[PDB]
Amino acid sequence: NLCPFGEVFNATRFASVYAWNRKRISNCVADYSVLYNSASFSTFKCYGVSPTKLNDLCFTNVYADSFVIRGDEVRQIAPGQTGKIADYNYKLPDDFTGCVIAWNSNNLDSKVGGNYNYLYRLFRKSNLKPFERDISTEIYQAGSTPCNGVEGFNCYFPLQSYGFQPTNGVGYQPYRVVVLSFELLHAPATVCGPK
Amino acid sequence: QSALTQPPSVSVAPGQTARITCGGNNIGSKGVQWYQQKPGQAPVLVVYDDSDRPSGIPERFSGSNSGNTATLTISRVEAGDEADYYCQVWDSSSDHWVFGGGTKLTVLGQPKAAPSVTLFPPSSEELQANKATLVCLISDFYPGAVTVAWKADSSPVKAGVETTTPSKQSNNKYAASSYLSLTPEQWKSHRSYSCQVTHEGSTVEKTVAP
Amino acid sequence: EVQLVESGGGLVKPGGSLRLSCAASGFTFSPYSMNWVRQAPGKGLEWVSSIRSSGNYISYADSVKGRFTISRDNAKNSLYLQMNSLRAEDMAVYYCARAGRDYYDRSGYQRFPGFDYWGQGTLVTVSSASTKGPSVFPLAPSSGGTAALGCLVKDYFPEPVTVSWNSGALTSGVHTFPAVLQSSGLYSLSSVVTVPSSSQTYICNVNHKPSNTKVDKRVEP
Ligand SMILES: *[C@@H]1O[C@H](CO)[C@@H](O)[C@H](O)[C@H]1NC(C)=O
Repeated sequence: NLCPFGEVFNATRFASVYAWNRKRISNCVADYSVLYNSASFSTFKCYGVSPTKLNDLCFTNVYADSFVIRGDEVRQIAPGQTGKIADYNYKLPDDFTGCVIAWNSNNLDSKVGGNYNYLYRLFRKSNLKPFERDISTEIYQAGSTPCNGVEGFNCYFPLQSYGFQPTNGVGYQPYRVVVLSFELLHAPATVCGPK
Repeated sequence: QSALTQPPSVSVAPGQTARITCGGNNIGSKGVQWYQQKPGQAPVLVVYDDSDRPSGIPERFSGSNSGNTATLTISRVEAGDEADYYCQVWDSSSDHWVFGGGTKLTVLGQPKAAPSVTLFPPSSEELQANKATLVCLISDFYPGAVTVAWKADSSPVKAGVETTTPSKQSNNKYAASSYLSLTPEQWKSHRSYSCQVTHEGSTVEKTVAP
Repeated sequence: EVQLVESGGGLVKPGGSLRLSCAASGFTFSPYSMNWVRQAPGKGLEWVSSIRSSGNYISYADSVKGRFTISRDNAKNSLYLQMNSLRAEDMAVYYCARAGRDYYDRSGYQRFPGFDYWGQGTLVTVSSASTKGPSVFPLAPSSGGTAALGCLVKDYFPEPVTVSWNSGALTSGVHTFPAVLQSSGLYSLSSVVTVPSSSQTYICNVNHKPSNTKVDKRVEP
């Protein structure tokens, strides 16, 4: 058997940051070469592990997290960064052991009229804990007066839409991000490299 | 990598792009980090990993690294932009973090600012303590070149004058203080003591009488 | 979010020995490498030392040699620098800063980001002179917007001195003017705050940690 990395990387549809998608890779052999020898990736940052050595290690589980963010926000995905995406949408643990891979998807996720279907969270009472997902659509209370399920003064919708257009600059252009977390539990290892 | 070379100073027009160059061998391998230090304040990271910019830093700030030579570019410069700028690299060979000497950004043709002068009388409490000091506080003046002259009974006094060197404020205009040390009897002896501040050929005076 | 506060410091005699502490909040300490940086008066930044938790990896500047030791308590989220055998060149503002996590590129080369979070800093002064306390005197309201009062801090060595207004919540144009070095070698500072002319009692809280002197005065019309 073989791990379904291609399905995560080459997936026809990607998820929004607030509803980032999690894929569990287990009980398979993983050839990381296709990722680390590829040149289509604009961002490739591995924390706690070297990409070249990865084929030799074995892990208990692998988690692939998929989402789409603007280019300037990609820095936030890396651990220890503040930002709307990092604080309200997707947070990486300070003790992160894994790889962050990102590539330009302007040819894929942009339209002439503009793609506003990719969303992010603009407002939240508390900052997200590592690997926490908020799918809530509840109206944000900025004041004492309850919204009662209606957007109003001092009462705002928490989510906002990316505007993705082909001419927009590279930071402003959509980027697809996959985060591979290599989890080592006190249990039999089910994901291994070629060796 | 064990040495980073930076320009001693670079001067820029108010609206034009500014480039600061940090040079060392194989600097791109490990990463160039740039810091902005304003007088009286701790260093702030403006760009990291040769190109990535921390959150809350304006988009004008950007960095590049081209082999040995790395450049920090401020797309649109401002009065607030002026600071000492330092670059940083890591040595695996010596296990040392290496800093640059620093680059002072000076924005040319900045608006001229008139000095605001506030003069405060000697304390009732100090006169009880029997030591008299008059304080003259000058604020919000650009350029930071000022000549303070103190006059006693409208006659010049050069005795006991202590003047700060001009210092840049957060409000980005220079600030200074002058202190005149007098005995309580001298304060009683002359009816008026007061501070004259000359900035750009204009003399602003503030008077305090007992 | 993330704040690094540095304690300790003050006046040290030549050859004297001084420990420093850096308390951290908002981030888990061990995964991040923590470093010490110093800037001398009228001089550039200098890196003192760095600690890394994984193998207790310790690196020191070439100028610090057998006189400085760097310690980290990850459970306490605190960083320590013990300074022994101190000279005039070691007189500087010392900063504790967090460093971004090193990462390996796709080729496998390790890349180190630099110092995303700094601290306010603490000044270590190396003089053979005694600490002298400040004398806090009121500045009666000014005569002219007629909308500004202040407090005077006279004859204090060594600095810093922290000058507060009321409970420190007041941020209405407080300007702490730079101090003066007199021929005596003592520093003198003046703080002024813009206040409404129509008007509340105002108290200046002056704290001099080196002299163990905390004084608050109310300025009266
Ligand atoms: C994804 O698509 C590329 C391009 O066709 C292919 O080379 C690769 O094997 C696929 N799977 C991955 C990257 O896991």
